[PDB]
Amino acid sequence: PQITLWQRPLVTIKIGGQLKEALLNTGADDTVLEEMSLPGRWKPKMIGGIGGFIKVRQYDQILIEICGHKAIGTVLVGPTPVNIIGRNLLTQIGCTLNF
Amino acid sequence: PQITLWQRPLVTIKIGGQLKEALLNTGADDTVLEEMSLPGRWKPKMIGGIGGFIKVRQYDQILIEICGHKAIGTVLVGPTPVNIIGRNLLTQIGCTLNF
Ligand SMILES: COc1ccc(S(=O)(=O)N(CC(C)C)C[C@@H](O)[C@H](Cc2ccccc2)NC(=O)O[C@H]2CCO[C@H]3OCC[C@H]32)cc1
Repeated sequence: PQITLWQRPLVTIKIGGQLKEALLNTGADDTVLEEMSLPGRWKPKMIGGIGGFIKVRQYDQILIEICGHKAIGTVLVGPTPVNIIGRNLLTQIGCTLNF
Repeated sequence: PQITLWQRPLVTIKIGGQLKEALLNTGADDTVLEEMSLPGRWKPKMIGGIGGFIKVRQYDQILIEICGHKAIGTVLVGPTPVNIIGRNLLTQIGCTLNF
């Protein structure tokens, strides 16, 4: 679909068997989800945003459905205030800022 | 134009007579620019992102040129790590997400 930006670009995602809402975020290199129960092994990572840094867990090769489009990639899990879908997954669903 | 997301969606802006680069940021409600010299009155504001909060100066009715598109609106100025163009200005230049 085409999505305009008068409101937050929120979409429905399915990940780890669970349904969540997340913001399509072109300003985010990586994908960051609030604390959730994911199955696999993870690695420590620290990521920086506008007000400082947070500790997250890095999960690779995670299947996520984003507004009906399947993608597999890295998902970071930790104390983000909002679920954000970053460019790493946006490119997979063919998302652009486009005409 | 169309912009894909394999790389950061950086564009050239002109504001306050100065040229800068900024990230087109669908995950940002507001526009936040790094410390710069901007004409006139402003108000204190506190904004939150991934790692906490920063203090910014809020300037209203500011003319900004974003990739050759003129817009007028609120620009926040403060210790953001990256110049970010948020939805407040993205809607003015007719910018959409598509996939
Ligand atoms: C390592 O991978 C990363 C590295 C960094 C990030 S990020 O989230 O911190 N960030 C990078 C940017 C600052 C360069 C993306 C950015 O879009 C961020 C995403 C976000 C975070 C928290 C709440 C809502 C939205 N937006 C942001 O901080 O917005 C501020 C400023 C603009 O106005 C408001 O809009 C809502 C909150 C407030 C993600 C993955």
